[PDB]
Parts: sequence; C-alpha cells; structure tokens
Amino acid sequence: VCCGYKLCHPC
Repeated sequence: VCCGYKLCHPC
C-alpha cells in the first residue's frame, strides 16, 4: 500500500 490502497494521492 501507499496512501489508502496502492495509490500515491497526497494525504
């Protein structure tokens, strides 16, 4: 995982 699932959207 990145943010949430495997997605690098900035958190």
